[PDB]
Amino acid sequence: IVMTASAAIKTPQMTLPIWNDVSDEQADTFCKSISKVLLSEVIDKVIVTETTGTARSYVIHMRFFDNNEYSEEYDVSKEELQNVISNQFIHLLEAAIVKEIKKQKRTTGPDIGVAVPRLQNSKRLEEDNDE
Amino acid sequence: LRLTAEGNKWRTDILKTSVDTGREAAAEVTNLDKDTPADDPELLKRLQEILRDNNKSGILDAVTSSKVNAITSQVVSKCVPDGTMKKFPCNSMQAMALSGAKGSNVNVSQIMCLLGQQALEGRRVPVMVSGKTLPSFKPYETDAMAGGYVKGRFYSGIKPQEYYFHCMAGREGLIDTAVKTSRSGYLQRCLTKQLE
Amino acid sequence: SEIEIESVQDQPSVAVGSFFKGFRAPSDTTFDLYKKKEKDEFVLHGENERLEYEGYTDSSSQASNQYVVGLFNPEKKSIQLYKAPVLVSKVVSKSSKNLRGPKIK
Amino acid sequence: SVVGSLIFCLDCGDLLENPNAVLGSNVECSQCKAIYPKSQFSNLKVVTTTADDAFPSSLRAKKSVVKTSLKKNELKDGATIKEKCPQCGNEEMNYHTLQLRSADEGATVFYTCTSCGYKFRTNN
Amino acid sequence: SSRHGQKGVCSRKWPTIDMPFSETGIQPDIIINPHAFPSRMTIGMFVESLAGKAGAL
Amino acid sequence: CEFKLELAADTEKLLMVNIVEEICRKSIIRQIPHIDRCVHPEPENGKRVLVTEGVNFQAMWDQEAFIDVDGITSNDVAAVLKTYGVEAARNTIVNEINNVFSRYAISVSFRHLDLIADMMTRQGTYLAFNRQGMETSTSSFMKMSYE
Amino acid sequence: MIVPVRCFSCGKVVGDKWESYLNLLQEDELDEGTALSRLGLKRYCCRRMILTHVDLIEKFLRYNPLEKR
Amino acid sequence: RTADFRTLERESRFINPPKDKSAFPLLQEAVQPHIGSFNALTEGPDGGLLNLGVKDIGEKVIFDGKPLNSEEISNSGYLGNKLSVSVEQVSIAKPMSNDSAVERKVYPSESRQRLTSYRGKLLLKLKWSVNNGEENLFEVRDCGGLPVMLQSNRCHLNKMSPYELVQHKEESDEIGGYFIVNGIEKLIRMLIVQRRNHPMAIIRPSFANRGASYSHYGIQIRSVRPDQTSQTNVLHYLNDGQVTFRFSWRKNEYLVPVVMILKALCHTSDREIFDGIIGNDVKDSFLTDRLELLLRGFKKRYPHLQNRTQVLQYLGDKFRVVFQASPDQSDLEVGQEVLDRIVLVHLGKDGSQDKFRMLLFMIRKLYSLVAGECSPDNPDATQHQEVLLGGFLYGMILKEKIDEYLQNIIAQVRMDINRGMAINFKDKRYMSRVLMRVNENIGSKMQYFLSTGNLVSQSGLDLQQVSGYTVVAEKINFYRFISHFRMVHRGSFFAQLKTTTVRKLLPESWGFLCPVHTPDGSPCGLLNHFAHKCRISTQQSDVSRIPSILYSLGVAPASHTFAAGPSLCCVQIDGKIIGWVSHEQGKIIADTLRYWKVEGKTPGLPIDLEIGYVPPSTRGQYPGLYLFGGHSRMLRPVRYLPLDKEDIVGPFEQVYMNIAVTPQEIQNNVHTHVEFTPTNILSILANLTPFSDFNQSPRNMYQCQMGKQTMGTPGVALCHRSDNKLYRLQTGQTPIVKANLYDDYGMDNFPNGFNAVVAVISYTGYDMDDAMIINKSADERGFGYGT
Amino acid sequence: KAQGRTVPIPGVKQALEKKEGLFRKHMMGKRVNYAARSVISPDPNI
Amino acid sequence: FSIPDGFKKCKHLKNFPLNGDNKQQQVWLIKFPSNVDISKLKSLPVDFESSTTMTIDKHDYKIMDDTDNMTLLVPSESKESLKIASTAPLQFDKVFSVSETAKIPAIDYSKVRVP
Ligand SMILES: [Zn+2]
Ligand SMILES: [Zn+2]
Ligand SMILES: [Zn+2]
Repeated sequence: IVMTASAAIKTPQMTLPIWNDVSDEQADTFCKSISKVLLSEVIDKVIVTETTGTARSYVIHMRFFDNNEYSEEYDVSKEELQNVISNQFIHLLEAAIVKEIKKQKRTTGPDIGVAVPRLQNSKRLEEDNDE
Repeated sequence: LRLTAEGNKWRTDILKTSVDTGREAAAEVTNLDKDTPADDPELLKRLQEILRDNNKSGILDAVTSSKVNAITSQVVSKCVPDGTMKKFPCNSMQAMALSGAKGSNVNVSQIMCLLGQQALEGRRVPVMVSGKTLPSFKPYETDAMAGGYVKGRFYSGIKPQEYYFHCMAGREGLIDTAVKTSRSGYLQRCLTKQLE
Repeated sequence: SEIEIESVQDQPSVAVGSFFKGFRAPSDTTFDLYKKKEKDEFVLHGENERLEYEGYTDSSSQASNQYVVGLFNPEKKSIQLYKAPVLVSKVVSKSSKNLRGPKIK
Repeated sequence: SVVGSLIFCLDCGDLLENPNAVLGSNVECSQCKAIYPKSQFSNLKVVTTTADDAFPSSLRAKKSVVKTSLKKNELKDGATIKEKCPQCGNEEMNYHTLQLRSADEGATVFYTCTSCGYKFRTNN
Repeated sequence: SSRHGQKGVCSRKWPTIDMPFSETGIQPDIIINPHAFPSRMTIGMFVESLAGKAGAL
Repeated sequence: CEFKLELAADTEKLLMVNIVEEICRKSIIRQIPHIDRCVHPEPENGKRVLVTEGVNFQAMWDQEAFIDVDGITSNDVAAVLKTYGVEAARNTIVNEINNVFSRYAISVSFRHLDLIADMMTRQGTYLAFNRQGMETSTSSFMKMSYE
Repeated sequence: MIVPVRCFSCGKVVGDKWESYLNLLQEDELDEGTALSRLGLKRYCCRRMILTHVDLIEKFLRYNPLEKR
Repeated sequence: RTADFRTLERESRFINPPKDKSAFPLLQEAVQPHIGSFNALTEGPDGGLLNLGVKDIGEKVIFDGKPLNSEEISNSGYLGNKLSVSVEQVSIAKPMSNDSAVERKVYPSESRQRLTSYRGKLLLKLKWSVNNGEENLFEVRDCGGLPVMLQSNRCHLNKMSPYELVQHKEESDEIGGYFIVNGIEKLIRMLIVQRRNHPMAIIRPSFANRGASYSHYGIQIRSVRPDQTSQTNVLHYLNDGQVTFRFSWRKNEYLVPVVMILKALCHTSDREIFDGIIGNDVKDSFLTDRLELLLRGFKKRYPHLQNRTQVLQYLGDKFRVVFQASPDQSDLEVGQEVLDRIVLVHLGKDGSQDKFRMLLFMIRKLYSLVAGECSPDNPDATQHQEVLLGGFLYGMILKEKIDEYLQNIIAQVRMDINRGMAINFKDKRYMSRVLMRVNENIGSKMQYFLSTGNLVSQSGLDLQQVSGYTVVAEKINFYRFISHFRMVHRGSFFAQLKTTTVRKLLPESWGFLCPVHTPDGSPCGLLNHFAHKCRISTQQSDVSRIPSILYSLGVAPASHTFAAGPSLCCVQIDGKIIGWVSHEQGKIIADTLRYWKVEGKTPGLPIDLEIGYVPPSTRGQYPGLYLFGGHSRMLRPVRYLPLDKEDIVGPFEQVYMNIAVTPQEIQNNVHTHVEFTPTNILSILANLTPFSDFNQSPRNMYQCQMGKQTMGTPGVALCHRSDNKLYRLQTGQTPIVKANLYDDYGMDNFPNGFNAVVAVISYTGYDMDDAMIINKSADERGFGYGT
Repeated sequence: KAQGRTVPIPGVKQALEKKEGLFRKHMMGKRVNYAARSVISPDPNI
Repeated sequence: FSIPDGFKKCKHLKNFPLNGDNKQQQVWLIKFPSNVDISKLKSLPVDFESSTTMTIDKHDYKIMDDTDNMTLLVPSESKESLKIASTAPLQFDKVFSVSETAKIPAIDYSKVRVP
C-alpha cells in the first residue's frame, strides 16, 4: 500500500455480499460456478499404449472421475468436457509434441570439455544477540 | 509455587485421561470406527500415508493439539486458583499475574500445572522418515507425549523427552528473531519525508 | 526331512558362468578352464567366428563363499555333489580392438 | 531378447536399432554383424499409466482413506485460560505462546476472545 | 547473573545499614527483584536457593 | 475419452505420459478472467459474504441475482480506482491499512489513515511514498535530501 | 586466590581459619560441617566462606620466574 | 550419603600436580577430535594422511626442447628429455631452534612470550625422475616452519604428566588442540559436511535454474579419498529422460552423459547396464522407457564409441586441456586419469568394477525419486552428515600447497626452456639451481591459513565458503575456551540464507548435537555444540574382514546376483556395494551383526562400526544395509539390552533404532537399547547448569552464553603469558549446588563465580526487571572483585 | 562516467552521495555541541 | 589370450551325470560359507519353502529356498572342456542358499528394567 502502491498485489481479493433469498447450498454451487476448473481436476487416470507398427501409434485413454462426482464438485458437465478436449487440449498437445521433436533434433547432447555454470561481515553473521 | 495435596490430586486425575487422547485423535483423522488399538496394522499403514503428506500431517496435528489443549485448559481451570496451597493476596506469584505487575496466568499455569503441547511453526513436534519423533519413542506412536505434549511442570521438573521438545519450541522463537528481514525503518522514512 | 549325500568331489569338473539376461550363443563352441595355486582362482575363455568370451572369479567372493552344484534323484533321494566356481563372464565382439591416434590435435 | 519397447542381441547383448530407421526385411547389430530378424519380434506395445500423484485435486483428496480437509465449524483454537476480556467481560479466553526477541527477553502471550473472536498480543 | 540466565545490571551499591537484615543477622550480598521470575520462569534458581542454604548449614 | 495419435517413423521414442500430464494441469475447462477460486467463509460480523481469489468487477456485475453489486468490496486499491473512482480507492486505503493494524490488535486513529490516504490520492491517482510519487513536489531541496 | 579476610556478608574474620580447617579434615578426620562449627562459624554466610573457598594461590605459586626448575 | 565436593583431594592436587596419568580424562576426551585429527597426519597405518596425499598428487611432467638427432619420423615426434617431479615422503619435526649448528628444544611458553609461532620443520623427499626413471635424483627439501598443534603427535607436551606441564610453564591439565601463531592461540573450527560414500536423493530447485529442461530431482555422493580429500559427483535427471554426470575440476563445473562414464569404467553390453539398474522389476513401464532414452540417446549421439577404449579416448581428447595431462599422455591415459581422479574416488583406482556397480545403484535411486518410490534424503538433517575435523582440513590444504610447489618447479623449468635453454635434467647442479629459484616456504602459506582463516586453493576443496576456517581460541574464561573445541558450524555460506530448516533443532541430533548450547540471534541453530559424550572418528580398521562375515550371513554377491531396486536390500561397506539380499533377511543380518559386534569374541567386527539398516516403506527412505567404519563419523555410547554392554551408535543408524531414555521406560518387543545417563545428550556447559530440567528453555540457552562471558579464571600460568586482554576473578569459589560433571571436568581449577547470600526481595526500589542491587559492605570486603 | 584505471578517486557527485549523502549525513542530521551520552540507571526518588 | 601368469589350463575334468529323461531329472544349486567343511557332512536336512534348521559343530545354519541370468556349463568330454547345457540354454530346477544364523539372546527385563 504505502511504499509501492502496487497494481499487482500478491493476494488480490473480492468480497461479494450475498442476498438473503440465496441459500447456503445455492451460494456453494455459485462458488463452484466461478472457481477456475482445470482438466487435471476431473481426470482420475491416463493410460498411454505406445505401439509401433507399419508409424508410432499412441492410444491415449482419459479415465475421468464419475460424471455425477465432478458435476457435484466442480459444477462441470460432460458437454463442457467434450468442447475443451476437442478444441483446446488436442491443439495444445500437438504443439507440445512438435516442440519436443524439434528439441530432440536441435541439441543432440551436452558439450563435453566446455565448462557449465556452477550450482551455487563474516564475523558479524557469527555474532550473538549480546555481541 | 506449590499446589495443595487436594489440588495436586486433581492435576494427576485430569492428566490421566490425556494418555487415551493421543490414540483417540489418531483414530479420528485416520477414519476408523470402534476406536482401533494403538498397535493395529491397518492404523499403522494409515498413519504412514499421513507422515508422507504435509497437508495430511497438518490435519492430524491440529486435531490432536485441540484435544490435548482441551485437557490442559481443564487442569488449569480446576487447579488454579482453587487448588493452590498458598492463595492470593499472600501467593505473590499469583498476585503479580493478577495485579499486572509482571507475568500472566499462562506463565503461572506452566509453573504450577503443565507446559502443555509444544507447538512448532503452527504444528506439533517434527517427525523423522522412520515415523519416530525421537529415538526413545516407537515408530508411528499414538501418544500425546510423543507429539510434544508435556504433562510436566517447571516446579516438579520436565522429563528428557519433554526437555528436548521444549528446547525445540524455545529455540523456534529465537530463530524467527534471526530470520525477519521486515523493518519499519524505511517505511517510516518514506512517509515522514513526504509528510514533514 | 534329512536328504542323504552319495559323493562329494573337491576336484575341478563342472563350472557355472553368469553372462546377462537372454544369452543363447551358437551352442557348439568350447570354454577353456584355468586354475591358480589357500583359495584357487579360476579363469574362463572361449572363442567364436564373430564373438569372444572371457570370464573370471571375483576375489572378494571366492575366499568367503564356496559354490556347489548337485544332481537329485526322485526315487533314491540322493544328491551327487560337485564343487563349481562362479565366473563373471563378459562377451567381446569383432567391433573391439578399434582405436584412433593416441594424441589428436 | 525382446523386452517391452526394447530389443537386445542374444549373442553380445547390445541394444538393437528400431526396424523403422534402418533398411527393410533385415536388421543388424552395431557390435557383431549377426543375422536378424527371425520375424517373430512383432509390433510391440508398452502400457504406461499416469503417476496417480500427477493430478492433485479436491476430488482426488476426497478419494484418500484419511482426513485431508478440516471442517469449517470443527475448529478449536490451537487451549483456554481464565482471563478477564477487555471487550465486555468474559471468563473463557484462548491463548498462544512463543519466545520473541533475545534469550533475556520475557515470554509473549497471544490471547484470543470466544464471544467476538478478537486477537491479542501482550508480554506482561 | 545466576547460573539460570537471570542477568541484571548493578543499579546501586546499597549500604548494609540501609540493607534489609535477617533474623540471623545477615544482610544479602545480592538482591534480585521478585518481578524477574514470573516472566522468565527460572524455577531452577528457586530450588538452587534452598539447596545452597541447606548445603551451607 | 479415447483418441489415437499417429506419428512418423523418424519421430522414434518419446515420453507421452509426462507430456500429457503437463498439458492436463495447463488446460483450463472453465475460468472467469483474473479469478482463480471463489470460497464461502464464516459470516464476517453477521454479513453473508463470498471471498474471491481474484479481481474482475464487470464479471460479478452479471451475477446481480446472487451478489449485491453496491456492496462488492476488494482489497486491490488500483483495481477499485480504475472502476469506481479516486474516492472509492481512498476508502479502500483507509480500510486496508486498518485491517493490517486490527489483526495485530493495534489501534491507530483514523485521522492518521485518512491523512495518509488523502496524500496518496492528492493527484487524483494512487501515489506511493517513494521516488515516483515524490516527482510531483515543489521543493527540490526536499527531493535532494531523499535520494 | 587466598582465603578472604572477613565474611563478605557480616564481616566476621575468616582468614585465620583456612589452614586450621584443613587440619580438622586431615588429622582430626571430621566432616565438613562439624569442622566449621569448631572454628566458630554458625551463620550460613560465614559457613560457606571457608567451606566454598578454592585456594588457587597454591596452584598459582607453582609458577615462579625467580627460582630455577 | 551425599554428592559432596572434594576439598582435601582438591588442595592436595593443587600443591602436588600428578606425575602419573592426568586427572579428568573427559577434559582430554573433549579435545580428542582435534589432537586425534592432527595425529593421523603422520602417525597411524599407511604412513599418515600427508604421505597418502603426496602419493595421490603424483608426478608433474615437462619436456626439454632438444632434438633426438637419430639417423627419421621419430625426430619430429620426439618431445625431448622427460622430467617427472613428485614427492615420495613428508616429514614433520617438533619445534626446535638452531644457532646454524646445534639445535635446542623450544616449548609453547617460549612461543607465547616471544609473540612468535610454535612451528615445526617441514621436510619432504622430492623425486626428480628423468626419461621415466632412467636416472632418479632425490633431495630432502626444507619447506619452512609448519605451525604444530599443542598436545599432539608433533608437540613437546603430549608425553608430559601434570607435574612436567607445570615445570614447563603450562596448565596442570593442559588440553591443547590449538596453534600458537604470532603469539595468538588459533584453532581450526569443525565443519558439518555431507556423510562420506553415500548416494543422496535430493530435490533442489537450484538444479533446474542451471540448464535446459533440468528437474528438481538428483543424486549427490561425497566420495572421499584415503588422504581425506573429497570429490563430489552429482547425477541429474533431465525432463528429456536423459541422465547427466556433474563434477568439478579447478573451479569449473563439467557435465557428461552417465552412459558414457559407465562404458569408460569397464567393458559392458547395453543389457548389462539394463540388468544393473532394472532388476526383476522388468515390467515397470516407467523404467522401461527411461532406460531406452539413455541407451538409444548414447547410440544416437556417439555411434562411433563401440568399445571401452574409444570412450576413454573421446573423454581424454575433450579433457586434455583442463586436466593439464599432456603432451606425451595418450587420450586413453588422460581418459583413465579423469576417471581415477573424478568418478567415485572413494572406491579408488583398481576398483572400476566397484565404481560401475555403485553408479548403476545411483541411477536406480534417481529413478525411484522421480517416480516417488523414494522420499528425498535431507542434507540439513544430522543423519546425512559427518564432521570435517581441523587436522584433516589442515592436511587437505597442505596436499594443495605441495601440488602448487611441484607446479612451481615445472613453471621455473618452463621459464628456463623458453629462453636461455640452460642445461640438462641429469645434472644435479641444474636441479639445485631450479629449486632455489622456487618459493619452497609452505610453512608461511600454512601459517597464513591459521592467521586469516582464508582458504587459498586451486580446487577450492569440496567446500562452499572461502573464509573463517580459523578462529582465535578466546581464553576470557575456561568455560568459553573449552566450548571452542566442542563447537561445530554448518558453514559460513549457510549463515546467509532465508531458510529456517537449517537452524531448526531436529530429533536426528539427539545425543550428538546439544539441544541447549546454541547462541542467541544471528548464530542461532548454525553455531552448534556437541554432546559431552559424543565422539568423532579419526580412522577405520577391520573393514576388509566384514565382507567375509556378510557373505557368510547369506549376502549374495553383487557380481553374480544382477538384481537392483527398492524391492531388494542392498548391502554396502563404506559405499562399496558388496551384495544383494531380501528386506526380511536384511534386518536379520543387521541385528546379528550388532550382537557379534558388542561381543569381544569376534576379531573382524569393530565396536565403533556403524550398521545403518533402512527397512522398506511406502514412499519413505531408499532401503538398504549401508554399513560405515570411516573417519569423521559422529559416534555416541549407549547400553545394548542383550548382554548389557556398551554399543557405539551413529546419527544415520539411530533414525530407525529404539533407544529408551531411562531403564524404567523400556517397553517390551519395541526397544533394543537404553541410555547410560540422559546427561549424555547435553554439552559440557549445558550439563554444568544446576536444575536445568526446572528452568524455561531459553534461560538454559542464555546461561551457556552467560558462563562464556563471565569474568572467571582464564588460567593460573598467566605470569608466562602475553595475551591481548585477560579477565581474572580474584575470589573464586566452589559451588555448593552443582552437577557432579563439574568435578569430572575439574572446573574447580578455573572458578567462574562465587556463592552469594541472595534474597528475592523488592525493597530498595532501584531493582526492577533488568536491575539488581549489590551490598556496599560486601563490595568493600572484596566481593566480586576482578582485574 | 570515467574510464577504468589499473577503487578510483571520488568525484564531486560521489562527495555529495558518499553513503547516505551530504544532505542526509550533514544537513538533515548533524553532530551537536552541548550534549552528553551515558548508560541509564533506574531511580524512584527523582 | 594366454594371460594371466601363474594360471595352468585344466586338462583333466571329472564326469557329470547328465541325461534329462522324460520319474524325471533335477539339477540343484547350493551356496555354502568357507567356515563349513563339505567333505565332513554326508547328509543335508532340507525341506520345501524358506523354513530350514541345521547345526554343524556348535555353528547353526539355515537353507533359504527360492523358486526364481545364470548359465550352467557342463563338460561333454574331458578333451572338449566345457559347453553350455541345453535340452531343446538350461535353468536349475531348485535353487538353495545356506546362511549362517546366530541366536540373539532374549532381554532379561526383570534384570534390566528396574524402578
Ligand atoms: Zn550383437
Ligand atoms: Zn468478549
Ligand atoms: Zn558472615
